[PDB]
Amino acid sequence: KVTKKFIINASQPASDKIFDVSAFEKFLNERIKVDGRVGNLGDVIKISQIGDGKVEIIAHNDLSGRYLKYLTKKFLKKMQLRDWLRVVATSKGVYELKFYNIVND
Amino acid sequence: VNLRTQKRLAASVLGCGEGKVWLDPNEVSEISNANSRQSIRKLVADGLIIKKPVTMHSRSRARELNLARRIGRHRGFGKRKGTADARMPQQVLWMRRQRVLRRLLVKYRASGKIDKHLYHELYHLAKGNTFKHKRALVEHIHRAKAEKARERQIK
Amino acid sequence: PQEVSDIKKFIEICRRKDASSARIKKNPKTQQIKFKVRCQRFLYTLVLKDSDKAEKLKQSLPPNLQIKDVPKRNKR
Amino acid sequence: RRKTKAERNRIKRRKEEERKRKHEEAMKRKQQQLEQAKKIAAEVEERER
Amino acid sequence: KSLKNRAIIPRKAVKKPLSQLEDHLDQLGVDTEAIGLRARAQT
RNA sequence: GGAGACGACGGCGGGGGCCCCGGGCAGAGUUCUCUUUUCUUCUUAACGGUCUAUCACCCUGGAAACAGUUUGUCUGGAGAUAGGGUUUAAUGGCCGGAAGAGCCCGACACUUCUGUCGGGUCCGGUGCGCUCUCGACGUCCCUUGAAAAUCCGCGGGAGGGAAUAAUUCUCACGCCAGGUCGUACUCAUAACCGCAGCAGGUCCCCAAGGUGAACAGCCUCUGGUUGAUAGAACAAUGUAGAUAAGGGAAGUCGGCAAAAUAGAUCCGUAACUUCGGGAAAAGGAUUGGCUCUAAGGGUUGGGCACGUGCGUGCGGUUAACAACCAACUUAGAACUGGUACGGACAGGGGGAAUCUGACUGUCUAAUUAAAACAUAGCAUUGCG
RNA sequence: GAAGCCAGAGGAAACUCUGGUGGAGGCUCGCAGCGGUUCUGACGUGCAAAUCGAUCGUCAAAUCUGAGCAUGGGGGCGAAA
Repeated sequence: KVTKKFIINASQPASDKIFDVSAFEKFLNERIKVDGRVGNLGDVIKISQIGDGKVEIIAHNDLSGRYLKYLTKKFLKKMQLRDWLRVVATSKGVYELKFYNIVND
Repeated sequence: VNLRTQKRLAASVLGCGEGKVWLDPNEVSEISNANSRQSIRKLVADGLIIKKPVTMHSRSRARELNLARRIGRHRGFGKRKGTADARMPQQVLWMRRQRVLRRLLVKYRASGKIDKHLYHELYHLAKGNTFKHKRALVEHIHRAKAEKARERQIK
Repeated sequence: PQEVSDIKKFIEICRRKDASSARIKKNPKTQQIKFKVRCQRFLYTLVLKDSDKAEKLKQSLPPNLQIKDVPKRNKR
Repeated sequence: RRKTKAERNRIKRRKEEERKRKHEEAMKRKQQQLEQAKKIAAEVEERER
Repeated sequence: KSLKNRAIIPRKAVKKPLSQLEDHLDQLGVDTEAIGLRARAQT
């Protein structure tokens, strides 16, 4: 049995009170699907908060960080933050949410 | 301000068509001051010139139609437009069947299920179109073995 | 380009008078080290597993032959 | 007698194993020469002398 | 969206205006003065 | 003596590239809802080394109860099958080249000068696909499908060669040299010709996705264009495209034009005939969607006794079994919408006769394409 | 769908019938190309001193085509107008 750890960092928007970590956790819990069906996590996938606006995921199946980025972008589009927040892979399995480049007008 | 030269140089630098070149409309003077490929590369690095992404051509409907045709949809008489030989040649069907039959006969002779004379006789039957498929050939082989065993038991 | 599999023949090639220069390429992903010597006709490459005595082969190579470590970026 | 497909595949596997064994022996011989590199350099210098 | 004819320019290639980000976050209900987007904005 | 050095067509097999499918990293787009989603990069040159790849050739042996064998019936006592080898042939695998390149992504710096530093560039599958190339076959000819420069092998044995060592070694490495002219750009609805920036004409190479038999028609990606005086109004008569109740050629010199037919599966098809055809003759039945069922494949793998993974001597043909993998056709059935089901596109009207020329072919560029000419066949004349 | 070939059923044999295989033809539908049949066609001081549209013939060869070369007016060449 192999395991994979994924980190979704949202420290800057979480401290700016733009991104809701608990709402994102609930969204991930209700949207991450195993064997083509949502609400089928069990002991395969565990989602928690490690603090400082971060969400931590243990997966024992072949869950992909591209799928996690896809669900994060879906959550941003629902929260109307898609045009202003960006998900960037910063390490192996770590995706950080950060602002796009801002020009002072 | 004319930017035909700058668009041409930007296309040559980015390695794309001129229809994929985007020039920043709010710094047309800064882009117009660029007369060399070095300055064009500088503007590309600074972000004043970018390469626009390709236009979408999805394959999702083609894949959906492929799975539908694989499970058997859209194969009806209203869907066929070429002749039966044009869709699937009888020569290709015959060549596949003969290769299957000869492969099975070679395998049986190598394994020792059938002997050399029965191999030759079945080879010429297969060439003479006695067997319609591998199951038919196997059933014929089994019947021949049963008749040979009955003859050996009688003798 | 030619590959040399014999340490003795590589030493003789490096001791040849037409050996202009030599370079060491380190491939950490493959965990190997390549010694490349530039002669008149051919560039000769000796491939070794990356190791301390593989590095120590430099002290066996001739001193008059210049040896350069290949940088990470081939800057023009 | 006429050999079978299993025997032919076994012969092919034997040839592949022989090639891999020869390659491994060559790599070990090169490693041993790298171990005895200094003696080789001294011998080459003596031969040139 | 005009995806029939052309692709959408990626958001990372376009610099977002500070005033528009200010307005959008302000309607979303974020006190932007407490977080200081002015220092975060480049020039 | 070989190479240079050679036709056209048909199917089959191998290889490269393109097309297609799956997983993974990164980026981008969509996100009312759905979509573990859709799309993009994931590349490897010449030159070499190494291991291999149809034909063919060699050795043992001697085959009827004839055998081997291709899609295609060729081969074999002039030695087949089998077993073991040798070789022509790479655009095959691995390695050097070569990751240091190129490409993709990210983080800082940055008046400019300018960049700097990180992370990756991976693993498979499929084929009556397209294109090029190679190979073995086959067909056709009252047609048999260049030459030379140049390069190599052999026959021959003239000369030249050794221990003061010799070497006149197509092996490896090393040394030296390689002049002249062309080279931009267009190759066409504006770079050529036609008096012109003229809807004409003018020789080629590369050629993506979907439907479909299909480089048909229609839609799309890369790459290109958006150039061909414009604005307003909507009379007659035009040019081009259409429809029309009832009748259905009454029209007209004349069914001119238009309409009707058309793909595919199945049933069925007369006279005449040079027996090859006529023939898709004629005349009929059907075709959408959805959910299923069935059929048609590939790879791998047998028990003992000894010697020690192979050699034997045995024993057996229910492997008629298991595991894994894979693509497209064909047939059958239920359900279901309907005015349409080859729903656009695409796409024979058919038949009874006569005259006429045997047929395929050719000509009056710019008014006549034909019973004209030619053709195969036949007959005559002249020439040793 | 011609030879050639395979199998089965017969026939004393020569042959006959049936099912396949095969892929021949100055055969055939038809894309490009080549050509130029028809239309009270367009055009008629035209886009054009022969063009445009639809339709049509042919499409594996007596097919199409480039360059080099040969034949020169009392001539040449001519599937002959």
